[PDB]
Amino acid sequence: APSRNGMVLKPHFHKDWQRRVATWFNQPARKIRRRKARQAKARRIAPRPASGPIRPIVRCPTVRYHTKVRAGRGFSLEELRVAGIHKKVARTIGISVDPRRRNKSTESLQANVQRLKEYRSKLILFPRKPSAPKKGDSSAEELKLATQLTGPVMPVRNVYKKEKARVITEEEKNFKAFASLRMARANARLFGIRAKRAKEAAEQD
Amino acid sequence: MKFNPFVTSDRSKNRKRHFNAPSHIRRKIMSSPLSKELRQKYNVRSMPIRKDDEVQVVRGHYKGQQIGKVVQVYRKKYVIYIERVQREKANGTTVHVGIHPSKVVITRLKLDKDRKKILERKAKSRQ
Amino acid sequence: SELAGHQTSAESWGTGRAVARIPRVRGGGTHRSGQGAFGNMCRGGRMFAPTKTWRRWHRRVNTTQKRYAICSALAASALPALVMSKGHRIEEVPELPLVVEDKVEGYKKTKEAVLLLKKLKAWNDIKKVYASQRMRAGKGKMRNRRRIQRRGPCIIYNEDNGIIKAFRNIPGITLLNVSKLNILKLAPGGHVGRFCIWTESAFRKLDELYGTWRKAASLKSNYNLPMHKMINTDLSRILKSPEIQRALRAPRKKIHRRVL
RNA sequence: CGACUCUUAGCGGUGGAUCACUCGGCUCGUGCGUCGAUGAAGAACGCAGCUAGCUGCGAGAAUUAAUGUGAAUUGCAGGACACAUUGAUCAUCGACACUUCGAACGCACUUGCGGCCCCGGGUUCCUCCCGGGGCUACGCCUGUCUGAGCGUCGCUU
RNA sequence: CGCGACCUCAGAUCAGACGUGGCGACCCGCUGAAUUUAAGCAUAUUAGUCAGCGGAGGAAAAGAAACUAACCAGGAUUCCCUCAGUAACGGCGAGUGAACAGGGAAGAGCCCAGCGCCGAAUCCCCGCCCCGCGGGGCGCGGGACAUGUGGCGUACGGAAGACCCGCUCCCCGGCGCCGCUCGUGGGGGGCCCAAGUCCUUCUGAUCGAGGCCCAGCCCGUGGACGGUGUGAGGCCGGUAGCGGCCCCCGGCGCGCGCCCGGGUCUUCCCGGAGUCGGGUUGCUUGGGAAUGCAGCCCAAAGCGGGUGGUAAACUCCAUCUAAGGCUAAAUACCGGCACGAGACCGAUAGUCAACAAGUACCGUAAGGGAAAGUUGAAAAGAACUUUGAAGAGAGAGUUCAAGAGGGCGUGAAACCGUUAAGAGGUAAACGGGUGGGGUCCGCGCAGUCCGCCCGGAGGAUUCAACCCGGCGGCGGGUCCGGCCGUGUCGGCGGCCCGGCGGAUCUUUCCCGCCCCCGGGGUCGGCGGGGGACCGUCCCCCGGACCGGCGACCGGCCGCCGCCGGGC
RNA sequence: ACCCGACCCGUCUUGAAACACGGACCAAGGAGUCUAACACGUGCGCGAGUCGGGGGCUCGCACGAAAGCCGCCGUGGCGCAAUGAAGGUGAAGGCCGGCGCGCUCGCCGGCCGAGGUGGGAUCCCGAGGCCUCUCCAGUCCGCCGAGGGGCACCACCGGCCC
RNA sequence: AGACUAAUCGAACCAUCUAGUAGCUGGUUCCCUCCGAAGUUUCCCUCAGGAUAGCUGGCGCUCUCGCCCACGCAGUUUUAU
RNA sequence: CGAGUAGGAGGGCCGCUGCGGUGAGCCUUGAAGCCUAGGGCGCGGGCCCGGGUGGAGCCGCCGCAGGUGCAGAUCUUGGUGGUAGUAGCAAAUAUUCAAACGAGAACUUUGAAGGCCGAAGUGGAGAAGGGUUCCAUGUGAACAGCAGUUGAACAUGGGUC
Ligand SMILES: [Mg+2]
Ligand SMILES: [Mg+2]
Ligand SMILES: [Mg+2]
Ligand SMILES: [Mg+2]
Ligand SMILES: [Mg+2]
Ligand SMILES: [Mg+2]
Ligand SMILES: [Mg+2]
Ligand SMILES: [Mg+2]
Ligand SMILES: [Mg+2]
Ligand SMILES: [Mg+2]
Ligand SMILES: [Mg+2]
Ligand SMILES: [Mg+2]
Ligand SMILES: [Mg+2]
Ligand SMILES: [Mg+2]
Ligand SMILES: [Mg+2]
Ligand SMILES: [Mg+2]
Ligand SMILES: [Mg+2]
Ligand SMILES: [Mg+2]
Ligand SMILES: [Mg+2]
Ligand SMILES: [Mg+2]
Ligand SMILES: [Mg+2]
Ligand SMILES: [Mg+2]
Ligand SMILES: [Mg+2]
Ligand SMILES: [Mg+2]
Ligand SMILES: [Mg+2]
Ligand SMILES: [Mg+2]
Ligand SMILES: [Mg+2]
Ligand SMILES: [Mg+2]
Ligand SMILES: [Mg+2]
Ligand SMILES: [Mg+2]
Ligand SMILES: [Mg+2]
Ligand SMILES: [Mg+2]
Ligand SMILES: [Mg+2]
Ligand SMILES: [Mg+2]
Ligand SMILES: [Mg+2]
Ligand SMILES: [Mg+2]
Ligand SMILES: [Mg+2]
Ligand SMILES: [Mg+2]
Ligand SMILES: [Mg+2]
Ligand SMILES: [Mg+2]
Ligand SMILES: [Mg+2]
Ligand SMILES: [Mg+2]
Ligand SMILES: [Mg+2]
Ligand SMILES: [Mg+2]
Ligand SMILES: [Mg+2]
Ligand SMILES: [Mg+2]
Ligand SMILES: [Mg+2]
Ligand SMILES: [Mg+2]
Ligand SMILES: [Mg+2]
Ligand SMILES: [Mg+2]
Ligand SMILES: [Mg+2]
Ligand SMILES: [Mg+2]
Ligand SMILES: [Mg+2]
Ligand SMILES: [Mg+2]
Ligand SMILES: [Mg+2]
Ligand SMILES: [Mg+2]
Ligand SMILES: [Mg+2]
Ligand SMILES: [Mg+2]
Ligand SMILES: [Mg+2]
Ligand SMILES: [Mg+2]
Ligand SMILES: [Mg+2]
Ligand SMILES: [Mg+2]
Ligand SMILES: [Mg+2]
Ligand SMILES: [Mg+2]
Ligand SMILES: [Mg+2]
Ligand SMILES: [Mg+2]
Ligand SMILES: [Mg+2]
Ligand SMILES: [Mg+2]
Ligand SMILES: [Mg+2]
Ligand SMILES: [Mg+2]
Ligand SMILES: [Mg+2]
Ligand SMILES: [Mg+2]
Repeated sequence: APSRNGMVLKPHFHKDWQRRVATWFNQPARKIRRRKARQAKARRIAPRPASGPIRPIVRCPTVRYHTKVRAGRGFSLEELRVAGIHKKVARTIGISVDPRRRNKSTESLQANVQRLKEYRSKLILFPRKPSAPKKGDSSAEELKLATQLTGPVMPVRNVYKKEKARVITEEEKNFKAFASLRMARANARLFGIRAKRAKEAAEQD
Repeated sequence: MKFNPFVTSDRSKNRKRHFNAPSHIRRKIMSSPLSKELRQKYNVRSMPIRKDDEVQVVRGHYKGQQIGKVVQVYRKKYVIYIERVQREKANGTTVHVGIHPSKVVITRLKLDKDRKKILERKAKSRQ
Repeated sequence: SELAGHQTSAESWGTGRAVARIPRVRGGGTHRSGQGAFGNMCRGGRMFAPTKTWRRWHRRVNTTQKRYAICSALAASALPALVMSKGHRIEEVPELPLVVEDKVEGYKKTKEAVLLLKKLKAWNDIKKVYASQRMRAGKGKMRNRRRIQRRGPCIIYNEDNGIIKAFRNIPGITLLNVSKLNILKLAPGGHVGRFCIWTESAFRKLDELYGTWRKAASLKSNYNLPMHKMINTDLSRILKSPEIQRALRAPRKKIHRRVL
């Protein structure tokens, strides 16, 4: 079968694929199902925003993506506890709750507490009975719009650094190096044996 | 132009609903316009038709000022039979030729309780 | 087809009988028994490569080329030679592109349409469409396509405020929003230069929405108007200019046919 | 000469091509998304004034009551032709019925053969009296009733 | 002997409930080949698929981590784009083939045993009443369930108990209505624009032409169909947050049923076994020194257990909490109930089935499974006269037509019938070449040129010039008379009464914060505003080119058509 | 009618009028398709960039199952960077001087910054003469020996990364 | 006797998988203009087939001839060897 | 300068069918088809024109899309021939004369003669299976392999205790 110069092609068509093929001609219909599903979700609720649970702020776990940031799933129980509010109180406020999430980094941890202080500043709620506890006055006709768009706070807003200008100094262009990667990379590979070779040097005696 | 999404602009579906209509739907397709002096009194454009309506034919080979009486209304063939509309067979016996009542002008009606009540509902809604 | 091109079941006789080697259905009595079964060349056989629903129907086109096509098709609709060459009646019309007021887009009744188009001298085009509403040629009359009707003008507008109700059932007209343009409406069939009525806010939104070469398009992403192949394109005025016809050789017009 | 054979052409006949029409298929997409021990799907037979198929219904059998529509059904007779009497025809369907077999349910399946309980008649309770109706499958769930155990005990002759 | 208790049990046409069966497109649990491909053929591939078997629903399954990770770490499932034809597998051949990231759709999370506390505080049935209709429930007495342990607080995110602190009055279904409901809640019924206007074709007309400088009438109704053919107005429907009639359901309010929550500290409480794991043996997976399942044997622990991708120790650390349970979404649908659309097929096509099709009929049966649409506008389906007994015909009639006469539209070709013409010994036929005849066709038959120009003959019209009248048009230079064009620039003009952007800046400017010894401190760092700067583009006087498709007057010779003069 | 020419078409085949095969005769049906993937070629759009292909926004308007938009939707795909089994590393030289025994020898300071040779379309400089008395003078057209900086690309040398 | 087992037997019948596979036979539907071959090499469980070269076609590209001597090429001679 | 199988390219105002565009195209005053000793055009694919039939839709040009072009496959299905008024209607001994009804008699009915099955029957009755075939009347287009005035045919009506 093969011939003059061409690439080896191995397609996966020995398996009788024509019985099992999903065809996307139902693609405009579901798209109109789903706008009319979100808009049916829009006019049920009330003043509360669609996509209304607020999400936390989470850095992306790898070496590849950890220089960007992402709306996670739920505020940490210990994050949310620094704001001081109880668990199932908080979901009625409209905050997402996640028990699985730790907090190793207080720069991460306090950044979400600032976000909850933001949202609880942001919040205009309504009571059942106007006994005036954590409630709102006649407030900007339900604050000028009932519903928000794509999260309440624009969760990405990925923060950039300027560090605008500086003079270059002595002893940085004198000392820094390529080689202080290579010296340190080779330092890490030999920490085990350099510990042991000197340990059996003094164990010899 | 059709702006309902739930109505037929199909040729085959409309002919199917035509020739397989129920009888009480079949009353309204065989509707006939009234004479324009009589429509001034009633304020109605056309009427469903019945057994004793005096009728002026307008189209056919039998045209113009022949106001007789109707006798049968075959719903099954979408065809009425009028008194005056004749034609002989071969064997000396007369028979009645039928005309579809899109081609018929009603000059006299039959007046009864339920014929008035339609006519009020027709005349009010034209408004 | 998908299935039941051949619901039937058959095997072939083969050698010792004089017929052929098409499969023949199994049984007797019913006089299809013994006939030719599936394949191309038989009664009640399947077709050749029974057509499949997963053919490549839809075609994807680059977003700059689509916008290139709208930019070109709008450009044809500003020359009277091209737009009469499509077939429209502009012989007594008002000057090309023709901006009617933004007061138009709040009309209610449709006598207000007819009184408009007879005063703008566009009514001659509609009266062609009345003369051209003949019946289909072919078999399309069975499959719901029965009226052939040639197009007329199209009113390009923004801020729909009643014009779509008043201009709706004019015969052969396409009532078309500015910021949602089609190539299938502006140049139907692929022959450019449809006669088009622009509105005031329509014809003033085009400066914003496509931009000059000098500024950007302040209503889209990163679309300047696409740069040109020639700038000054009068072929005759170039070739009669003093620069060229100083520089040329000479003309040469003798014929010098076959010498016997 | 005719006879015959062949070639065309007009006209006739065999046959049903082409063309035109379409109450039909396939394909896509939408909204719903519901069957049966209160006896299903399926099968059998029956039923119309004239009726065999198709459809429709089930001894109330070409459907009844009601609701809606308001005057026909139709190949032919006939009838209430009424409709300020309760109203012809169709459509809908929310009332009533649904014969035989089928998980099919008394036992079998040969319309065979029974067993109780009750009413009608008739030897005025019965005895295998005729008609009429109900009940009478299996598996199992909790509850109830009857009673078996040198299972384990008490109290005890 | 005799009774009584309980446990194991059986009996019933006992009281009352329940399962069985069907359709099976999509889903779920097991079982499972082979043709095919490797150019042969076993492993492999076909494929954990077709067929077999069992279960269910409008979805199912899955699911709130014995997870991914390996660094600034994520954080239930399901689905889509990518990772990817990639790591891996494999006579390392043919081939097979994941996942975590990342971006989307959708987002909803919880309970129980154990641990003890509350006197079984709980439950089912019966009895008797309560209650309002459409029907099912809440308050009293007895009989069981039940300590081999119902119920309340309780779940690994900790929780409980006792202090003390802080404040707190809630929530729940019915019920009766006033009111609204994203195309404007769902269902069905009846209804709503405008010509048959004149003339005219035709068997019939829905054609063909026309209606006052306001274009004949209606248009939120020109989609489609019917009606002797091609219809916005002749009829049904179409248009519309149009109109009313009935039926149903989801959004505010008189009475029931229920109610201590939040913080810190002290005290103690804190878990799932023949299961995990290990051995092996089959099968499966990309999973390889064994991914998962399963049989057999061996069989657990508590600082434990599983994992962390090459077997095996010695570790350090990361991370999760197994052997109990439930849960909408987005996802799937070639069966079923309605429905609209088609660059589809138009009867030998399309389903096998446009039709009395899963039917006629074959096979005992499992099963197999065809053909067959077309009169006309309307039946007006040929009365009567006349041969034969009738079939069959000649006259007659109906129809625009019987050259549409009951498989009846058009009715080809094969083949056959007769009439006309022509020919006939090397089977017919064919190519080249003329010929003869026939056929219609064309000309008008020797009688065929057309229009141009001038010099001649005969009647009528009005020029040209040449000026004046007046319109329109083309053609030129000063930039002329303005604009605008194209640019070097000046004002930096709008800079905060500007448009866009800028990893240009600015602790000499605020604020949410981190710092040093209640505050200031400039010692550095985070983030939102502000405003100089540019870099383009919205202005104002000036020059530098240009009058270039950018349009107007001025004026110029010369064209021009109409008036009036003049042969 | 006649002269001359004249074996029956498809098929395999070294060869068919073949004593080779299929073909009684007419009508209709009837056979390189579609999806994926790769490769070269070509048209078009953009250009160190490109791509909405999956989603969202538009009012729900017949054709709309269309089209239009996003850009703090550019995640990603393919490309810009390679090589090694892997740890990993990852593409600038040339000119004028200086320091050491200025050597099989490396370093120090400026100045442009992708080497060189042969070929090489096109372009530029062109001596030189060419057009009615003669001088005397600038534009000018065309020819132009020879010379010059040299594209694409090929052949070869040097260098740089692993 | 390899018989008979529903006119079927040295493995029945029916339907599916199945349009199984085939290097092997047969067919492969409009005209015109241009260009126009091979049965050979090597290897293959290769010998009725492919792979590869050879042969063929197409699409381009880079140049030169248009004005006493060109550049280049060859199934040819000549002159040397 | 022209050859051409296998083959590859190019041009097609060649044809068929469907879709946007255009032809102020076309037509009940006759569209499609189909036939045609009718007139032509093109090298050719194929077309235009006249006449005759029929009676309701159809074609050009620019683009787009094909399930798109037949002489062949022991082609599939349909249809008709030459063979052809030919083979053939030959198993088991057999008919004849007259008469009636009837358009019509080698066969139907009656009557007489000549016959054969010859009691293991060409007879009298059933089980199986067939399901109205039984009986009667009526017709003579089918069917009964000639014919029919007949029937186990068609049509109507009966009968199975
Ligand atoms: Mg090959
Ligand atoms: Mg397969
Ligand atoms: Mg349809
Ligand atoms: Mg099948
Ligand atoms: Mg078929
Ligand atoms: Mg046609
Ligand atoms: Mg003769
Ligand atoms: Mg004929
Ligand atoms: Mg037929
Ligand atoms: Mg009733
Ligand atoms: Mg009883
Ligand atoms: Mg093979
Ligand atoms: Mg497998
Ligand atoms: Mg299966
Ligand atoms: Mg079941
Ligand atoms: Mg269900
Ligand atoms: Mg679900
Ligand atoms: Mg679960
Ligand atoms: Mg890839
Ligand atoms: Mg596999
Ligand atoms: Mg119509
Ligand atoms: Mg109409
Ligand atoms: Mg109307
Ligand atoms: Mg495997
Ligand atoms: Mg542990
Ligand atoms: Mg352990
Ligand atoms: Mg380890
Ligand atoms: Mg847990
Ligand atoms: Mg679990
Ligand atoms: Mg047909
Ligand atoms: Mg069929
Ligand atoms: Mg008819
Ligand atoms: Mg007679
Ligand atoms: Mg006729
Ligand atoms: Mg006919
Ligand atoms: Mg006819
Ligand atoms: Mg007709
Ligand atoms: Mg041959
Ligand atoms: Mg032979
Ligand atoms: Mg042969
Ligand atoms: Mg033969
Ligand atoms: Mg054909
Ligand atoms: Mg390309
Ligand atoms: Mg990216
Ligand atoms: Mg033997
Ligand atoms: Mg046998
Ligand atoms: Mg054998
Ligand atoms: Mg095949
Ligand atoms: Mg199949
Ligand atoms: Mg086969
Ligand atoms: Mg050649
Ligand atoms: Mg070989
Ligand atoms: Mg061969
Ligand atoms: Mg070549
Ligand atoms: Mg040639
Ligand atoms: Mg044509
Ligand atoms: Mg044509
Ligand atoms: Mg097609
Ligand atoms: Mg085909
Ligand atoms: Mg051929
Ligand atoms: Mg053949
Ligand atoms: Mg024959
Ligand atoms: Mg004979
Ligand atoms: Mg003989
Ligand atoms: Mg006699
Ligand atoms: Mg007689
Ligand atoms: Mg004898
Ligand atoms: Mg006998
Ligand atoms: Mg008899
Ligand atoms: Mg008789
Ligand atoms: Mg006979
Ligand atoms: Mg009979």
